[PDB]
Amino acid sequence: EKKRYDREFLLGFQFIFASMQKPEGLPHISDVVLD
Amino acid sequence: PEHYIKHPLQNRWALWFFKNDKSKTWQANLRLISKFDTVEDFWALYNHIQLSSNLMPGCDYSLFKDGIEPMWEDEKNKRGGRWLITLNKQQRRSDLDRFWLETLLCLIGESFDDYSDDVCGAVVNVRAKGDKIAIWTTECENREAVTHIGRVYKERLGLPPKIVIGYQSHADTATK
Ligand SMILES: C[n+]1cn([C@@H]2O[C@H](COP(=O)(O)OP(=O)(O)OP(=O)(O)O)[C@@H](O)[C@H]2O)c2nc(N)[nH]c(=O)c21
Repeated sequence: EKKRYDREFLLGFQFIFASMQKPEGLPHISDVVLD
Repeated sequence: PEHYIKHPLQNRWALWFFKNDKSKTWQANLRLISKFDTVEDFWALYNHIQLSSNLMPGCDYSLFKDGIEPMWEDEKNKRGGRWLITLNKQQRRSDLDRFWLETLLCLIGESFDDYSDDVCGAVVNVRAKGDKIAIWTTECENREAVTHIGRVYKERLGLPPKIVIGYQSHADTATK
């Protein structure tokens, strides 16, 4: 089974806590990676 | 939260940034930002980076499947092409970020069904002459796949009649 998601499903996750944890290991790119 | 289960994507994706510096060879200006393979890790990245509409003219974002370089020369791109839309100056503030996000959702959500395997990635070019957004596919002569991706993409973007969409092979782009 392929993992397919519609837009409403995806948008529902934008602001859950797991989606607000800053990713680890990001490069320092000024005004691109918001620190 | 310590037991939360993320929602897996079909593919692992890499987000790239391009900085305009004409003193350097083109690929030297590419920067990998990060890779992800869940819905929540997509949003965690998106939520911590600048909007396309706020990038300096001459810069790009690209989202490509892991292992595909965001350039024509990659084995998975060299025989391929792009479905391209071009915006005008007014549309940067009103539509660029919305169209780019919708493009990202089409990619990570595998919205092209049995043709999503022909998708390589997508690119947003922030340009003074007109911003561009495109989905890159792997084979310009996979015409069933190219048709399906183009038709669904245009529907998902909800383009007005004034913003048209067309496909071009990378071979033709490179030769202008
Ligand atoms: C996507 N891409 C862009 N370039 C270089 O970047 C230049 C500009 O390519 P561009 O995609 O940034 O478009 P721009 O709007 O700036 O200008 P246009 O040419 O009028 O459409 C190309 O002419 C190439 O020199 C590329 N050069 C290589 N080697 N490979 C690529 O994949 C590639």
